[PDB]
Amino acid sequence: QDVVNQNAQALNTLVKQLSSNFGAISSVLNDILSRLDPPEAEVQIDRLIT
Amino acid sequence: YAWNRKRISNCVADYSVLYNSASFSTFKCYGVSPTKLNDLCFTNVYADSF
Repeated sequence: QDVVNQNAQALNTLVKQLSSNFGAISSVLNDILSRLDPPEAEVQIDRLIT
Repeated sequence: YAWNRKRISNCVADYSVLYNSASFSTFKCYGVSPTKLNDLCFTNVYADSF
């Protein structure tokens, strides 16, 4: 059971990492790409991708 | 020293008028693109005047 438990935990934390800002204005990328021009959305998306 | 605070809510606007008009010259927005405030829309808006 413990290997399944570990794999589910790893995927769970990987998915949950998506809701994270990581120093950006908003976690969801389409938001920041919709409320910014390309020149600064580039910086925000760059931090998110990093 | 006595700034006035006014509400904006339950209303529809067109942020084109303020931006494009040359009367308002000094323009700068922190975290929001100017041309895009036509499509971005906000829960409540606070206007401080002085």
